[PDB]
Amino acid sequence: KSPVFQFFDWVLRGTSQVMFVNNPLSGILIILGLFIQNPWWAISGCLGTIMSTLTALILSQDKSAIAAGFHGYNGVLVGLLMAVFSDKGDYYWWLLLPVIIMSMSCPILSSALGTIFSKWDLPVFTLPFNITVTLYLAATGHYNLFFPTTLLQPASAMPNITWSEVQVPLLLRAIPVGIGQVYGCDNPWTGGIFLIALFISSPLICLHAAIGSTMGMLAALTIATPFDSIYFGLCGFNSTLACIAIGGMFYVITWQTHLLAIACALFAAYLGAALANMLSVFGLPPCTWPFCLSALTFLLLTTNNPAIYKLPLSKVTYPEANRIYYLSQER
Amino acid sequence: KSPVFQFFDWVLRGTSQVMFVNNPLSGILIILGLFIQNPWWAISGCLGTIMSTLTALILSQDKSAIAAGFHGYNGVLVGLLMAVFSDKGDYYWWLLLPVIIMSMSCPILSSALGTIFSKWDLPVFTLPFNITVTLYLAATGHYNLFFPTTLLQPASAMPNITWSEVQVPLLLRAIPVGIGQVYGCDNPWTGGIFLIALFISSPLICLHAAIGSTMGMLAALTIATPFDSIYFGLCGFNSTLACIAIGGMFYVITWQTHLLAIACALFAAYLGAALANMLSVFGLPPCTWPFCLSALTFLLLTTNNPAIYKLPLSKVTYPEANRIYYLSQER
Amino acid sequence: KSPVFQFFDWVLRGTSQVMFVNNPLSGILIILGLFIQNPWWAISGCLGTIMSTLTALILSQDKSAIAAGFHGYNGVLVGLLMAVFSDKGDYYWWLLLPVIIMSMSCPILSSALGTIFSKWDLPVFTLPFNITVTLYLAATGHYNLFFPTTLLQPASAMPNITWSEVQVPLLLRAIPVGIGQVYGCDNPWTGGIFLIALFISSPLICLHAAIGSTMGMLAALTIATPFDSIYFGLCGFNSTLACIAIGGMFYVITWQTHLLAIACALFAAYLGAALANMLSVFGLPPCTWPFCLSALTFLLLTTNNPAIYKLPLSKVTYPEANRIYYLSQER
Ligand SMILES: COc1cccc(/C=C2/SC(=N)NC2=O)c1OC
Ligand SMILES: COc1cccc(/C=C2/SC(=N)NC2=O)c1OC
Ligand SMILES: COc1cccc(/C=C2/SC(=N)NC2=O)c1OC
Ligand SMILES: COc1cccc(/C=C2/SC(=N)NC2=O)c1OC
Ligand SMILES: COc1cccc(/C=C2/SC(=N)NC2=O)c1OC
Ligand SMILES: COc1cccc(/C=C2/SC(=N)NC2=O)c1OC
Repeated sequence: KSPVFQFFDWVLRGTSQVMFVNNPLSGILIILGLFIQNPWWAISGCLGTIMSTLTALILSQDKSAIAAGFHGYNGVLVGLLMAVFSDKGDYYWWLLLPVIIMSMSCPILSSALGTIFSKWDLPVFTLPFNITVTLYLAATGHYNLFFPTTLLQPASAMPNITWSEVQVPLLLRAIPVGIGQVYGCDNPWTGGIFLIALFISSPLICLHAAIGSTMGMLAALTIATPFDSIYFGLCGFNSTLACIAIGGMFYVITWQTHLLAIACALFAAYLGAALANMLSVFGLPPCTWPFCLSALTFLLLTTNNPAIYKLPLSKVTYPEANRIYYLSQER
Repeated sequence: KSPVFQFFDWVLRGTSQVMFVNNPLSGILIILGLFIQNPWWAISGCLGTIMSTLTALILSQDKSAIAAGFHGYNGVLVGLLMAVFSDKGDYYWWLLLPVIIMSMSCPILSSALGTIFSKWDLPVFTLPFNITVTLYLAATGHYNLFFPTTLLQPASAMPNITWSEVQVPLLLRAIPVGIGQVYGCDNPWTGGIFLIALFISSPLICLHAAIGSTMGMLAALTIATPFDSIYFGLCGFNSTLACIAIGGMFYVITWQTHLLAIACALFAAYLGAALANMLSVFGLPPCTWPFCLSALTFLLLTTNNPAIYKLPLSKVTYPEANRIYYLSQER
Repeated sequence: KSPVFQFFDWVLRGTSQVMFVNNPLSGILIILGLFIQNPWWAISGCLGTIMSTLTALILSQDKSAIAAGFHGYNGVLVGLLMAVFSDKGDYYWWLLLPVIIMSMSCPILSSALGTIFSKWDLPVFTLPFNITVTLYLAATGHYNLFFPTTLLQPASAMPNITWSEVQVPLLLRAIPVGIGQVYGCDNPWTGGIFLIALFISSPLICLHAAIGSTMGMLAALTIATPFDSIYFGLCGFNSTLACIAIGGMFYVITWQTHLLAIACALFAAYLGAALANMLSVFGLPPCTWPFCLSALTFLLLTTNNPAIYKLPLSKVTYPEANRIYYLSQER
């Protein structure tokens, strides 16, 4: 095996580890979906992942958690969110420069947070992306002269929501859109590609992703969010990530854990609305902060009943194998 | 004993554990005070506590720390602050719905923060309420269409404070008002009810509450806060909570700890002014964040002199019994 | 030795420990530089340090880490930043009052954060100053009536940067200015005094300070910061502090650690721009938050290669002695 082939296998695993799925075929499907959405964003995300995992190599990280894509998944998101929020337009080639620098900052953060979380056997999640992208989008802002960003400002008037005009078909379509919005992509076709890409590896992740996107869609219909965000998918990427993380991966899948995951989707969606109203004061977007906060507060949660079992971090692979491992360890 | 009677004993203990006091008679007195202030807020707070402790049951928490009200005290505050900040008015029955949902989110947080703080033998304090109420009041905001909230905006002009017009009698009355404002209630009569309710169980908690409210009242007269907030009690609920927590409960009461508690009241009041000027940018209120921050930074504080002694968390009950325990353990 | 002489030796060590340098001669040189800049700020800073270390005495802290100035360095910064941001002008004597109170709050915080960081063998850094000065500048604000502060507001229009008019000599002079801006002083002469004061004790700290100030100067020329801040030194005090902390002090100096320090200067400068655009919403300045955050995330960072070695906290003195200790321990 040529080492360059091994490295590209690593980057493909990284580009799908965002969905907690470690499978290069799902990675290539997700890359295809990104290119379907907008080739510029796909190029930016691939550059972000390449530089992130390369920096992980240079810093001489643990070689075990790079063949799992553990250091690339924070790069694809940095690239995609850097290039979806740039006001200069498409193929503004200069944007590739900070996308490099910030991509070199994901392993560092991913290391540091790890040492903070090691005391509680808790995963670093998508916090490294949040810190880096918040750093960039606040460092530059909308009025910057080299890398301006799209303007986000707090609501200043009561939204005009008419429940006569709700389109249920579009509202339903908010499920695959919510799945795809994790990567920044809103096209329903890329959402379908993502759902298929998850379903190839493990059905439970796909099921919990669909349930999470739906659950967030519903949670933002209770606090009367404007319908444009519902159709566009902005209210269903924190929810889906939280649902996947809590449902069957970090907890052995069980009906108790299933209800816990749905509750986590609720908490994550409401926290997403909160942080979106708060972080829009600075002009920042809610870039996968709510998922991180809700998943952390749902994994640190302590219970008595034996059904709610938190797998040791090393053992995690995917929900089916997690359940198989737990059943084996019971014997 | 009928189990329903036991559960209502639990909820009464929870409705008074806000004042660090574990006594069902004080709970019933505080409930009476709430109903004296505004029956709508009392109903909302009782619903919040009921659902919070019920969720603690469902999550199968430690049955020991529910007969102490440990999971209800974060529900009464959520209900009261949800229903004091609702712009729709009194008896807007729909408000009971989110008050349920958020009340089901207090045990979860109270568990999670516990696992974060267990490494330092530090109590979770009122942080669960802060997170939940901040989440709600930022998720909805003042312009929301289903559950609007009262508008809070940063100061935009120099306040007009005339020291000729200070009314000392009202200013003095800011002490019981400051005691009552912990629950959101500002009527002086409910403040008196609260002071009596504390004094029934343990005099030291009442004394430190009065001292803390006074100390915050004074601390906000040094930075020239507008007098309306002073009379209304907004500058004396963080201070009183901090003074109670540091004075005789988590530290064995001693004159050294007494000065430490007064200093903590000072730090908490100034931090309250700071967070109120900062958190008002988003439209959020300073909902018992300053007390939490100051009490944490005063309990993590490390000293050499043997007088400043931090009780192990399990042993805490109330200041007099704390002192008795320390004297016994000295022998 | 008269005890008052010992105490003034302590305060002189504290006034230079800001630059991670423990040498009373450097302390007296830095005091001289402060008096060269503006005598009012020097008086305020000396009062801050005196009261901070005095409070550390009263709280009966560890007598070992007061002859190193460990409790005074958070007081000089509180005084200097309190008195550089006061809108009332120079020799507004009333300002000395809160400068006392807040100076009595630095040991407390410095203790508390220590107990938080002890689990990770990480230094408390300049976080105590940040918390206290942010608390003050948000508690009072620009519209306060007793202690108003200078107005800081977010950018509302695209800056007009012309690269024809860049003055390279001034731009180069931004290096000593960046060194001096740690203490709030911008005069190039006080920057030179500071560079000399560092170079007296250990050349590596001076070298890393110059490199850090330069590296931040460059990092803020990439995101197109207005040139006034570049000349004035606002973009080079987080960078220099981070470079000193990571370069040779907390890591045994090596070329690997040198590149790590330069990368930390980059991350700290970009984070400084970010926090300055964010914290200016409240009206707060970026008071040595970026350095703290970047240095923490660069010390918690975990590597495999043996060159990147993190000294146990107790052993740290200065980079040359650190390297000598590491070489001795290798044998
Ligand atoms: C063997 O190490 C591991 C195996 C599997 C998942 C994780 C944690 C996360 S969290 C996230 N958003 N992506 C991941 O990979 C992990 O790190 C502890
Ligand atoms: C104008 O509104 C927007 C435009 C574009 C992205 C977002 C939010 C996110 S966050 C994330 N991880 N992916 C997205 O698309 C948004 O919501 C603020
Ligand atoms: C036996 O367990 C306990 C007994 C007593 C007080 C506490 C802590 C707190 S903090 C607060 N605001 N309310 C409480 O009850 C506790 O939890 C550790
Ligand atoms: C318009 O000003 C206000 C109106 C109502 C409540 C508050 C603050 C609090 S915080 C708390 N735990 N109880 C209260 O009453 C306030 O201050 C911002
Ligand atoms: C022996 O104890 C020590 C000796 C030397 C440096 C430190 C840490 C810091 S961090 C900072 N900004 N100033 C300091 O002194 C320390 O505390 C752990
Ligand atoms: C109007 O702009 C400013 C005026 C004055 C100080 C600063 C920032 C800092 S932060 C620090 N530790 N020393 C300084 O000088 C600033 O930048 C916001």
